[PDB]
Parts: sequence; structure tokens; C-alpha cells
Amino acid sequence: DFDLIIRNAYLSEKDSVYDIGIVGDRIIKIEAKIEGTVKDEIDAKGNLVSPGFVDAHTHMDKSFTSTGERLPKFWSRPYTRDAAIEDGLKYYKNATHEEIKRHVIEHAHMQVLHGTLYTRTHVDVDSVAKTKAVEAVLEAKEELKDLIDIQVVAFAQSGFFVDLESESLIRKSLDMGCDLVGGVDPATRENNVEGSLDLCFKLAKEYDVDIDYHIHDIGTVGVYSINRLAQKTIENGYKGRVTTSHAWCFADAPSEWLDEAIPLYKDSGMKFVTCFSSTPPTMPVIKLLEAGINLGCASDDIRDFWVPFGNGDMVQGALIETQRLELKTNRDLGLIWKMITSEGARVLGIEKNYGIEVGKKADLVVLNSLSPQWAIIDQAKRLCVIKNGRIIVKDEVIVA
Amino acid sequence: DFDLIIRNAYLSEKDSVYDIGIVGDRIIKIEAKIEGTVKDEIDAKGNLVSPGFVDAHTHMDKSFTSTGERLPKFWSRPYTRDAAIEDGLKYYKNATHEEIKRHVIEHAHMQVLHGTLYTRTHVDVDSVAKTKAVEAVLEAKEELKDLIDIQVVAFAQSGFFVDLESESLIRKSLDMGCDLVGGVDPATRENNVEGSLDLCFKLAKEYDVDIDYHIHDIGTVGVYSINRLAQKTIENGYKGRVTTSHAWCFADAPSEWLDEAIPLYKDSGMKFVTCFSSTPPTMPVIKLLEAGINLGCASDDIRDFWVPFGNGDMVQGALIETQRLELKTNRDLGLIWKMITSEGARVLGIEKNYGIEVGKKADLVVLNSLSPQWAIIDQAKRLCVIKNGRIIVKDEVIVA
Ligand SMILES: [Cl-]
Ligand SMILES: [Cl-]
Ligand SMILES: [Zn+2]
Ligand SMILES: [Zn+2]
Repeated sequence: DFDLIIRNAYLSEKDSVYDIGIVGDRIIKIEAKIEGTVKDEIDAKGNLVSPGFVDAHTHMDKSFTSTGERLPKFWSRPYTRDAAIEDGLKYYKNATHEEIKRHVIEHAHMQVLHGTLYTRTHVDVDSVAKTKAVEAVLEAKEELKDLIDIQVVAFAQSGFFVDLESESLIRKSLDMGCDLVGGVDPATRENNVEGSLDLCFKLAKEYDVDIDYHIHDIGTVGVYSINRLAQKTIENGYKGRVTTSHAWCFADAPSEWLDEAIPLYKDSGMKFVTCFSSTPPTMPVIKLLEAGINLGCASDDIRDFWVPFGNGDMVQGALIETQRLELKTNRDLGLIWKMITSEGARVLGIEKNYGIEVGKKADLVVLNSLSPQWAIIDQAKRLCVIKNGRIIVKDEVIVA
Repeated sequence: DFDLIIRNAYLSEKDSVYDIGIVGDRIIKIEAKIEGTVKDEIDAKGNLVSPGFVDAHTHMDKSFTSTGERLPKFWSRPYTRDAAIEDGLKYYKNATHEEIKRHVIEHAHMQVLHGTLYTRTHVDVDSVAKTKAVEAVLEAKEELKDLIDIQVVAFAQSGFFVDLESESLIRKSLDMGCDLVGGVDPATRENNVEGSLDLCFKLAKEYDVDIDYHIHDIGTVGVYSINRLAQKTIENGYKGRVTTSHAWCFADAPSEWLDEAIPLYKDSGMKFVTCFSSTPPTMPVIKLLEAGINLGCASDDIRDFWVPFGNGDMVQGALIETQRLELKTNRDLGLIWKMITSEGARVLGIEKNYGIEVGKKADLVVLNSLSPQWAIIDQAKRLCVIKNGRIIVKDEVIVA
């Protein structure tokens, strides 16, 4: 019979309560009542059971570097991208393989305590970090495979045309086994939009990897950089293989620029990720989703020299998004929930095995709340977390 | 001898770790090490101990009315003030004294679990509620005297010049013992700014009570309404006795209007409350505080037909404000912390007995975090809550 049954699980997509039967790492049966009994059971008690949350953009390598003292380190100054880059170069100067590795494990545990079972982390690759951070992350990734699936982005944080050693280092990193490649700000960092982008596509083709680009530039220069990225996506036959992270520019650029760009994004299969530690309040999130653009959600940095905040909790991030974007209706909170779940899945390219349906992966979160909406509102802690059909978290403890 | 000693308490205002000695409801000794006998002790273990949080604007009477189903009630339609007023009139048509009372105690317990020991609630007074809600709240207030101090605003939710029965009903309500009086939107609700305000000042003088006004109107009409309120504050000799809640208008009105109004606000001793369930993202919070304007913070409604959110947790609210306003520096998170503490106290008029100083009330919160900043960031649960020198909360349960 079953390896695991979840009793009395409210499923949002079906709007009813079901027993869930699991064998190995797969969901086999979803029924109003499953008969009769097996060794491992979890009673969800009428509360929501959800697939694992998806944190589509993190920086596990540099997380928790702000911790250590009474006040967060690094935060006696305001945030600016270039200064945050410089703090990274100091930090990476003499950080050891093991300090990074432990940060990554710490990060993952926190995430998984909150029911995130899938994440895509960017890792700094530049002339100071070299491939040291890539090494530590790949190593930790391997150790964490029973807790959390990780996609790794070889991330040229300093700029391909600013730090001229980046190209060969990204090349090593991808050969070490990073799963995607990405740059930062073609325009205001690189000062070369065509060049930075072409180089990124070249590297992606050499190693047959997907792309995740950090585009922070605000306004029309940001929309323009994404437009170029999207057009080159088509030219290079990379439809559906490119993610644009942040895209804060959609918030202040004229709405017309977005209206005109949307068919291009749909035609290029452009994917986006908005991080709840920075989503602009006038970000047209709802509009993007209603237009059928694939928009995921994410923590971004956690407790470092870019972002002091962070608990790796996508349910807390959903609440933050509702506040940033002033959402209140059940429909809208419902859309945000999709963003931390199935939209993130699609961004990650795992949609086929993702969801609470027969045949899907037994990667689940049993919550202490009645519905997506109530979970966002009441912020109750996770009751149970299940990965590969095995219970890995039970009542605030990693039991794996 | 002490009735209570808190060991190893990090105090933000002193930036060091101290023992806190308490007798009855008072702090009597603060010292690096307190030798002496003692009945009860709490070890804060190097973590931050803070005074009780101040939730300067709530609506305890209608709270939790959204609860009951799988999805929040009322949230199949978006929010507009007038529609919310209409849901209240339906709700209040059939609500019983006991229902309201229970909502108020639930609300208070929740607040207190999170270390709020002081709150100002508004209570709907209009031709449907009549004084029923005032009755339930005053009764509950009495029962809750050992957990939380409550100020009650007789609040003319429907408008003095719209619901004509409001004036006599507010009179009764103040005679029943409400501590302040308040209206809503002189301009777009009442359609009479001079009249609505003069009437309010009239009722305040008859019963010698302070004023708390809901001003939601956006833009210049909002600034104008507050300017008239502030000028009439001076004319009526009510300096320091008037609070403006919300003032969303400061966010979209031209910055010049605020610049010119600031001396008037200082001159009138105008107090403000921003609620974290609605603070506009471009609200000039930092600017107000730097100018020495007294700005408190608050939950506003909790789980009702105005706001579906709510946990009565001012530490969670502080995180939300950092996100709404995009704050990250230690200095700014510090200012937000003042807003949920000492600024709220000053809005309430209790600043003299408020704080962790010798002679002050023994109303305290022992946290599981190192500092104001880390508390906002890590959102750790409260370790211990102390009111009137007695432990009322210990490990997520009310032990009073
Ligand atoms: Cl170019
Ligand atoms: Cl008028
Ligand atoms: Zn990033
Ligand atoms: Zn209000």
C-alpha cells in the first residue's frame, strides 16, 4: 500500500478536502477518503496542503553576511548597486570555501523550514570570487539534494565589460556545472547593451544553458534593455529559455512602453521574477499576470550587503507583496499565491512535475491555515514539509 | 527585594545590557548587575527588552468579522470607503452586544500576545450601531484592564452632515465615557469642511476630550482639510489635543504643500498616525520625523470589511512599513521602531510614564532578537510580556 498518506488536506485548485496517497517520491491517489491505513500519516486537519513554494531568485553564496553583531552589518549607509558590488569584492576577498558553504546550508534550511522546496540561486563570478563561491555552492547543493532542488546561475556580478576576467570565469563555472548564465545591467553597468547581451547568448549556447539576467535599470533604459534581450532571445532560438529578474523599470517607464513590449515578451516566451524585497509599489504585477506573462516571486538576497531583510519565507513574502502593491481582494491574493507556487515552477521549467495532482512529485507543504488567502493573512507557521515523499520538516524542526 | 527582575536585558536607548528591577507596577532599578532577593525572574539572555508597543489606531468593535469561511468574507470586491461604510451598516444591523464584546477581547488578546500593551480604538457611532458598539467596547475595556490600556474614540463613521443622528449619539457616547471624539473626511464624505470640523470641536469642548480625525482624502483636498483642522486646533486652544489619522494626502499632494504646512502643524502640536495596512509607499514618513512631527503607527482594521489583513503585531507592522517605504538602513529601521513605541506613546499622551527608565511603568516586552533592527528583520516571536509589573504572556500563551 502507501508509503505516506496526508489526511484531510484542503486543496485550493480543487476547492475541497481530500486524502493524499503517496508512494516513493510520487503522488498516486487523491480521494475524498482513502482506505484504510499505513504507517506514516499526517493529518492536515482541514487546512491547506500546497505544493512546495518556489523562491525563484536568491543569492545563497553571500547570505547571512550581515549577521554577527547587535546591529546588521553594512547598514550604516544607503543602498546603491555599485557600493553593494564593492562590499562583495571586499567580502569575497578573504572568505573561505567553508564560510560560504555554511551560509548556503543555513539559507537552505531556513527556506525549507518555511516550505520552499525549489530555488534558483545566483552566485558571484568575478575576478575576486573567481570560482570559489561556485565551488562552495555546487558542493552544498549536492549535500542538500534530499531537502531542496537548486538551480545555479553563474552570475557575472561585476559586468563582462567592466571586469574583463569574467568571460573565462563564467566559462569555467558553467563547465563546473552551473545550470544557467546571467549578467547585470547591459546599459548602466556594462555600458554596452548589444555587446553584453551577445556575449551572454554566446556563452549560453556553448554550454546549452538557460539565461537569467539581472535588469535593475529604471525607466525606459530598463525597458529598452529587456526589449533587446527579448529580441535576441528570438534571434538566437532561445524562446522560453530566458528569465529577466527584477525589471523594476516596468514600474516607472510609461505604461505605453509596456503595452507595446508585451507581444514581444509573449512571442519570445520571456519569463520574469519579481523579488519581494524590492518589487516597486507601482509594479504592474496584476497586469502582467492578466496578460499571461509568466511572473515568479522571490526573496532575493537575505541578510547581506544588498538586503538586510530576509527569512526565506515565501508566505511572508506574499504578504509583503500584497502590501507593496496594495492588494486586498481574494482574487488578487490568489494571484500572489500562484506566483509563489505554479508561476515560479514555470520560471524554473518544472511545471510538468509540479502541483498536487496524481502523477506529480510528492513535494508538499501542509499549512496551519484554511486557504491561500488565510495563509497570507494569518502568517501561521508550517505544520509539515514533505520532499520526495519523505517528511523533512515537522513542527519547526528539520527531521530529515 | 524586588517583585520581579529581568536579567540580561539589552536596552536600545542605552545601547547596553542591564538587569531590570521591578516592584508593583513600577521600574525602580536599572543596573548592570542587581544583587538582592527576588520573587520572580526572567532571563532575557542578552536580547532586546522593550517597552510595550503602541497600536495607535484600531477598530476593535468590527474586528474579525471577515472570519468564518474558507475565504475571507467581503473580499470578492475591492475596497472603496463608501462601500465599506455600507457593509458596516449591514453588519451592525444584526450584531449583538456579546458578539462585539467577544471580537474586542479576541483582538486584545492577539495584540497582547505580540507585546502591544496600549491601543486607541475607534468605535462606530451612527444611526444603526447607535451606542451599542460603544457599550460592548467599554464593558470589554473594563475586563481587559490587567492586559492592555485602551483609549476609545467615539467615531462618527458615517458623517455628521450625512447621518443626522450622529451628533446626539456621539454626545451619549462621550457621556458613556469614550475618551476622544472623531469624524471622517470633512470634504468628500461630509461635503462641509468648516461645519464638520466646528461641530467636532464643539463636542470635544462640551466633554473636555481630545480629538482623533480620519482624514483619508487624497491630494490637496486632504492637505487642505488637515490645514483647516490644524488652524481650528489653535483657534479653539486645543494645541496638542488633536490627532490626524492616515493623512494619505501627504503622499500625493505637492511636496510644497507639506513644506508650507509643517510649521502650522508644529505650532498646533498636531499629531499623526499612519497605519501599516495603508501607509502610502511615497508617504514622507522619514521627512515628518526629521522635522520633529509626532508620527505614530497602527494596525487599523483587523480582518473585516475594510481590511482583510491583520495580526495585531506591531513588529510585523514595522517590517511591512520598511517594505512599503523601501527602508533598509539601521537608522531608518530605528526610526520605525520609535514609531511603534515612543512616538505612539506621545500620540496617546502617555510619554511621561512610558519607557524603560527608573520610575516608569513596568509594562515591558522581552524579545527573542538582539535589537530593534534584528527584531524587525527576523520577526521572532515574543518571549515574555509584562504589564503592571506582572507576567501576562509567556511562550505564546496568555498566563494572566
Ligand atoms: Cl549598445
Ligand atoms: Cl467648507
Ligand atoms: Zn539578485
Ligand atoms: Zn481607521
